[PDB]
Amino acid sequence: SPNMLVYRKMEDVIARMQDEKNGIPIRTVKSFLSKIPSVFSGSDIVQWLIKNLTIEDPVEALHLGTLMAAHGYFFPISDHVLTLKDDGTFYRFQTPYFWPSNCWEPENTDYAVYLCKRTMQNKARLELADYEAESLARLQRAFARKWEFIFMQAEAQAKVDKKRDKIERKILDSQERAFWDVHRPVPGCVNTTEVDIKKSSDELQQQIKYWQIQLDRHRLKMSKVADSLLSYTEQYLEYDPFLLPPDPSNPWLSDDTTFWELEASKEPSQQRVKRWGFGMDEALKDPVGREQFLKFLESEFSSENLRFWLAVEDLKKRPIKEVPSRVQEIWQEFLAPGAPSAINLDSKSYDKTTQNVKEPGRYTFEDAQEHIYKLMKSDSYPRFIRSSAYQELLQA
Amino acid sequence: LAQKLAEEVPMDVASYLYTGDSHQLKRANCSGRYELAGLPGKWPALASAHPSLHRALDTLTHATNFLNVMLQSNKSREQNLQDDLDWYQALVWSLLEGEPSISRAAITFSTQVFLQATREESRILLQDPHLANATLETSHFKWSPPYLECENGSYKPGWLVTLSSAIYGLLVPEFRGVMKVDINLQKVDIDQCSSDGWFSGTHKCHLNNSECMPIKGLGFVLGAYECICKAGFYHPAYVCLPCREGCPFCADDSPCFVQEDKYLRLAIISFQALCMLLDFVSMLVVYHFRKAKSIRASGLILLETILFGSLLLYFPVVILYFEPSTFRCILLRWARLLGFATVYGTVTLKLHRVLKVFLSRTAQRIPYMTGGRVMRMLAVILLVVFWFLIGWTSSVCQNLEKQISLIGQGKTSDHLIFNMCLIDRWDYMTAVAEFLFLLWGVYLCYAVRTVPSAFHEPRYMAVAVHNELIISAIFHTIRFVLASRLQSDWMLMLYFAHTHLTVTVTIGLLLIPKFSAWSEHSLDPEDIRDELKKLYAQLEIYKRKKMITNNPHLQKKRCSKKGLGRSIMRRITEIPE
Amino acid sequence: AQKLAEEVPMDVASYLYTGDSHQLKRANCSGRYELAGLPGKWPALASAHPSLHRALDTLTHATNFLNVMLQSNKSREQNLQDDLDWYQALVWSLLEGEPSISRAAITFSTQVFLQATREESRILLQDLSSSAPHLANATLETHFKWSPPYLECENGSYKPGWLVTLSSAIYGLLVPEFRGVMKVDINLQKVDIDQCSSDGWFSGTHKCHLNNSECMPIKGLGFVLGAYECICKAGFYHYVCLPCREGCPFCADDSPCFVQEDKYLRLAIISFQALCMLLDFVSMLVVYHFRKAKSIRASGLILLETILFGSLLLYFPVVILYFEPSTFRCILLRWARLLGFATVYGTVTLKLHRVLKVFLRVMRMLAVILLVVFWFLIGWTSSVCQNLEKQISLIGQGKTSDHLIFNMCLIDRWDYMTAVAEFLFLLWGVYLCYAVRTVPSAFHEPRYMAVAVHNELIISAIFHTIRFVLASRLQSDWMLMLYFAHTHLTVTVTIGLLLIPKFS
Amino acid sequence: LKSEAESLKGKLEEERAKLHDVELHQVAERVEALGQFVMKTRRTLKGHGNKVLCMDWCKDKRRIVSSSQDGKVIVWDSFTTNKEHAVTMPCTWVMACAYAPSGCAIACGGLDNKCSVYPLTFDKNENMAAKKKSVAMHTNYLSACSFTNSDMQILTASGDGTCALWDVESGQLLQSFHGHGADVLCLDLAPSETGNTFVSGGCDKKAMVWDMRSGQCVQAFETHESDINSVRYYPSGDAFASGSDDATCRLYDLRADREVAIYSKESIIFGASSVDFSLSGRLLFAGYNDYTINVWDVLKGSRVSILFGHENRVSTLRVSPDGTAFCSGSWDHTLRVWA
Repeated sequence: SPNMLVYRKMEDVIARMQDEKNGIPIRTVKSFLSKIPSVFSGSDIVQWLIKNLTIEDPVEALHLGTLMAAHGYFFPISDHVLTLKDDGTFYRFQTPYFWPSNCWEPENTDYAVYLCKRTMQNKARLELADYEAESLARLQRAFARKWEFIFMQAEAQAKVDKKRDKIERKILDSQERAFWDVHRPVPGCVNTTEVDIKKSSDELQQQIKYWQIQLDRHRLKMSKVADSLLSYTEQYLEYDPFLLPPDPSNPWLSDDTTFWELEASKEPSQQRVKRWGFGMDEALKDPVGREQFLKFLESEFSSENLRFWLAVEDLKKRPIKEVPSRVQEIWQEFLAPGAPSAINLDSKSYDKTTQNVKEPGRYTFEDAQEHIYKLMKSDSYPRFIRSSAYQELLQA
Repeated sequence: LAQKLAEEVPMDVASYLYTGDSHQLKRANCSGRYELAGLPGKWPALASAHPSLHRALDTLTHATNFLNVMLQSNKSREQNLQDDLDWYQALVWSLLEGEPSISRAAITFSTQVFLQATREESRILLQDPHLANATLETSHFKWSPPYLECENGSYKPGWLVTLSSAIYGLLVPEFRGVMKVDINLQKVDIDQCSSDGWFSGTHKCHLNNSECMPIKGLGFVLGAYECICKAGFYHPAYVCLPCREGCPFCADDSPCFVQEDKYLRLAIISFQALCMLLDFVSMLVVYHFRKAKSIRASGLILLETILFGSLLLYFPVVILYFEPSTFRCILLRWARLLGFATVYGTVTLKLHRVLKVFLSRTAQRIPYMTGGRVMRMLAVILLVVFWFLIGWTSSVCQNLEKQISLIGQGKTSDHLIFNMCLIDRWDYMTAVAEFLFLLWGVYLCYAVRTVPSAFHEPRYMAVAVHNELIISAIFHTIRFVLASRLQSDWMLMLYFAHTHLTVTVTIGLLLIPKFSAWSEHSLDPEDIRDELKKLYAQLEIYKRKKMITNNPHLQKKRCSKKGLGRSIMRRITEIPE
Repeated sequence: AQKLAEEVPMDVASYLYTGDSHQLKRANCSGRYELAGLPGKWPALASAHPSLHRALDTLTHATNFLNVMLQSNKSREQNLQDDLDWYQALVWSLLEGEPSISRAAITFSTQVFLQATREESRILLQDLSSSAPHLANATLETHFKWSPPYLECENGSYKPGWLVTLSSAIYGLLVPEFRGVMKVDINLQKVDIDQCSSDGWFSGTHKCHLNNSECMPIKGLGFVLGAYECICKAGFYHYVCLPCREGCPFCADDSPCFVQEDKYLRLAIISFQALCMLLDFVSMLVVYHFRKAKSIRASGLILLETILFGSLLLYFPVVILYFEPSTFRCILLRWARLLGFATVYGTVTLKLHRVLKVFLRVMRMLAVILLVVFWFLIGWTSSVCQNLEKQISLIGQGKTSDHLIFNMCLIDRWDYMTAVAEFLFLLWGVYLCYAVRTVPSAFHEPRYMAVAVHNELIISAIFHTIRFVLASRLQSDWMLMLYFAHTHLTVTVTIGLLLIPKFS
Repeated sequence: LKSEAESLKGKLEEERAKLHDVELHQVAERVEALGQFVMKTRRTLKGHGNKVLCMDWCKDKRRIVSSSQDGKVIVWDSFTTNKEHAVTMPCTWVMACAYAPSGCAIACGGLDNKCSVYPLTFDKNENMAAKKKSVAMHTNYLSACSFTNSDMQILTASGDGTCALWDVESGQLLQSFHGHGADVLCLDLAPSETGNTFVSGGCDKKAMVWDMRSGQCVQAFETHESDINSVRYYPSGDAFASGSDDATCRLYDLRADREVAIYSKESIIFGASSVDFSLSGRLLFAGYNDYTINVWDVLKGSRVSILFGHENRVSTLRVSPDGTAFCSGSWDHTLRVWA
């Protein structure tokens, strides 16, 4: 179960927190009104975080502390809503029987028990806040039968704990107050219990063959990948609109629209034209690049292979209703010998084509597309980038 | 005013001579001499009014006794030509050389042999009447009251006398002469408004609210006094103008008072009345709308209680429009505190019921708290507050009602008046109680913050609570700094605020919406044995509950018991593994 | 000075101090008195009866008369024909003018002179030197001549009357000179005098200076001493003016104005009170030792020590009201009363409430009512101190029953309704115990407490009654017995019912 | 015979020593290292109502296709974010979609065992699903498709462990592959138009490549630590790498037949749920489970970024073919267009 590991890590945290030799010291304050022992101030825990965790931002360490304290690992002695506030207020750890890691789950009758007990310990005031008084009103109206032993065991517990010493009753009641704060919190702050429903739950011959495919699994050195990754970063590094934007106009930040609108304009910018020059794949991604490359191929009387590859791609878009209607037709137009558009195949290519053409398939012309595609990538794109039209358009 | 009525027959520049100095009065005169108003004087010319009067009186009577023993002397050769003339002249001259009131005089006898002696400047102008006729008719100084001179026009003198006895010769003694002198009492200050004296009365000062003040100035004339009016402004004759109210010390008979609006207060009252009426009619509504969804969720009588109580809490602001007195501030505190508890208190306790029904219901629906329970934990509070009011109300009504203190009482802004009710430490403690009470309510509406409940009443209630606490703190703090800077208006603003605010609020919020070791081995074994003991204890309690949980069916109990036993034995055998 | 100046005239001190017939009816004088220093500083008719003014008036009249008459030109010295008759009639009218001008002479020589003295009704008169005529002292002067009081004697017994004289030297007539001397003498013996006057005839108030002193003198009789009565101002009177024994006027005696004490009684009273409070503390320690068998659980150690701290908080009022009433006393009294009251009886009744629920959260009921009582002390305390410590009413009062006085702490309507609190807060528990009537345990604890409650209701009601009824006619001893008695009764009782059984 | 088999294996070891004398990156360090990236979001899509679990570009270089787990397929325009289609699938867990070359049809299916295809165009304004014409159908849940460049023949993979080509209108099966024994999850065309081949690997921890001209399992490899969840060709048509829920991505040659270099980092621990290259062939992409993305250098082996965008987990990921950007699939209920 996932969150179990999370709670385990934070358990590591608090275990290092109340360390014998290091740790925060749980002090005993003396006041003009009273003498309160076994507390400490939130500035202490803030300092402890910053020391032993090296959390550079005070705010960051404070937010870590915030959610920790909203998972019941320490609470403010005079408040319902768990929030760590860096100041002189008094805190306390929680008990190993009342962590939240212990799969606990209170229920409505037990909330009624704690309500009767708190309301009946003191009888000097309605020692409570308006939300908890509201909850008790509902519990009354709906629990008409079962009240009595609730009251019974409540005052029983009151005697069984008051019989022990006066500071004991105080600390135990403080703890077993806060632990019900965290498991039924004030209307505002988020519950920290819930979870998402998603987590709501020959033999050696194939073995040996896996070993052999790992052998023939061609790999390259990490330095090679390093160069590839750095270089693919660099070639658009000057295009990153987060780090160093080529144009600081940001429709988000600087309330402009012109950047995208220039992007909509079919006329390519000089960034655009320099960016075409990296790879014809990116070109074909560009509609503008498709148009200009196709123009050159036409004016050079060489506008067929691109026509084919566009044909393959535009075929790979329609549903299964038209796959046969196109495959036979595209064969008869390009891959049927005797048609004007003469795609050119070798032995195994045309063999594969002839065998598959009976059956229209989502991966029909893979090897032929590879063949013509390596052809175009090897020949066309180079001369295009080398071409006068490319140079004249990249100049301005 | 017989005097002015008497001297209303003045002859020539009389008050110009009698109220004013008689210079032009004597420079403007055409008559005979010696106008004696003898006896018209207050009393007569037979009284005692002055030191120099009694000086001359002593001179008078001692001359008289001297004569009555001297003219009765022996060896009375009567050498009226040899040297007895030296004796007589030395006598009459030296007397005014000794006496101070020395204008003119005579001694005319034959015992006319007249030493008619008048101190011209320092030489007694000596030379040789009806008064003599009267002496012959009748011993005593025949003195008149104020008589003028004889300038051959009235007389160029003010007050003066005519005091005269006889040089009675001597088979007994007999009147044979007339010694006399006319001293001018024109140099004698006088008092119209006197108690006793020359025309001692009060001319035009009604002394019911006037006070004369006779004085000493120039001397013998009318106007020789000063009147005052008493406790009122002199209408200006000087005559009292008691202030607009009893604001004493009447400089100008003007007000001390910030007199205050009509077209504020009319609308205040009409408005507040309409809100009171809304409350009443809400009560009538729910009396008609006794069937619903939520009135059963929130009991009828609680709501009538609330609404009534707060209706009553609207009294502070019909109160003040009437004048402050004893009765006012007292009823204020009655109404306030009644309203306060019987609104916010019951609300808070409703919420307490919420909490308890919750647990009650979580454990065994058996109607833990009911609407029958609320009123009891209401009456407690109602009582307490009654005893308190009786305390305060007693202190007043038995000690400081009449004896020493009061409430109807005013202070001043800069120099102007304002009355009101007022405070002491009690209202302070009152406030602090309200504060704490709702504090408890707020803790309640703090913890109770999480229920699954129908209409979220908690929102509504709890916000009324918080609102009220705030508004009350502020109100009381202001009014309990501001004892001194508060006319009626500014206050009435403040009470209007507090009341419509919290009353309307905590009517509405509730009522209206109801139509809309950190280780692994150790901790591992620890949590493990914990769960284990929990299981085994659950099992033992299950064994006891076999008959104790008689609440349901047997086979159903049978199935439950069987499943529990099976899973428990499974967990045991797993713990053993 | 004045005192040493009294040893002046022997066989005259009766005529001086007594102003008596011992120096007059039988005492050989052979000489007239002389006030040339026996008067005041000189009074000179600046400290004057009017009669001085009358005398000087007639004097000056006659003086001007004879002066201007002798100033008549060509002074003839014609004493032959009738001028003697003029002078004789003149002196006759002269002495006839004054009813107390006893004798008077008039000499004119620019040795023989005219004289006359009042025999019975006529001027016994003769052309011979008599009355007064001091040509010798006039030559010594070479204004009028003041004179001295006298006595009717030159070589005889001083007869009735002391003679103060007025005298003058007849200025002659184009220059002046001494040409005569005329003088009379009037009885300066029926002449009221003033020892206590601000200024008068040598006024010395040497009988009542300060010691509750007032001089309420004998105003007008005549020239007599011992005529300045004094008053003893607000104290005792045994020539003795004395203070009171205390600030307590009407001291016809210098007796005391307070109650008789019974100190010896009070010592043992207080000792026994300490006895009970000792038992309180002691038993708290007893508790905190022997805390481990049945009583500990059924009856909270805490709640016991609550009650004992109550009793120890409580017993104070006694030790208070031995001491004197200051106002700061009374307030502690209210403090201790209500605090011990609530702090005990709250825990008591709450135990029963808890019992009643077992039939069918303690301190969060108790601290409430402790709160309310705190509040109350504060409120009332401030309302008396801040606003009645000074202004209007007095609390510590010196109240009198019949002859004596006594201090005490006084009351107010407040503590009436406070007592009523006691009534009701018990009556709750009474309902409680009554209907909870048959309810078990091995103790009859409920019977014990219910007994306490019936006890305290009736009896603490009575104590508050018999204090509030007649406090205004209490001594400061009968009261103390009251406090002692009722608090020992009810509260030692209400200790013992709880504590007694929990040993045996 | 056993000794001879092992000796042929030792000879393969010898030839592998001669070829790999210097390691890929041991020579790769020579190329100059690479600089900074600034990529981040440039769009967002907000239409789904669930997780999203598949996506694909057109050849028009601007549109969008992505299906969900609920039942609702979408057709966006990320350049415009304006829907021009919509469609509802009858079932759940639609786990794979695909776009026509010209733009005529899309195949979506999984867990219903039948892969429907709809005519993409603006032909019938009534529905994009109403013209559902069953074309393939296995007997189990269906993992993915690759219209293999004619627009009339689509691949598919289920839990059967066996794939095939299925015509468009007919349902007429054309050839079969049964070399497996588990659930396969991966499928991609070759870039070359030389020999129309393709790969399939899966739960068995292995990868195997079919030659469609026959149907015979010519090449076969196994190194993963768990189930695998996708793979893609090196875009020169010469090799292919991948990643899974080990979090340990690897790259494999065709000409040397050997692993070339490990792609892992201890930091990231979560599962790896897609990969795709950049038009240069320089970078590497992968969506993960810890919610990030992770671009890695293909030569020097370092990371270059982590671009945190997704609240949940990364489902699957692609590069637009023009070479200008990339999108992500994720558990966050929306998509982004990461430039």
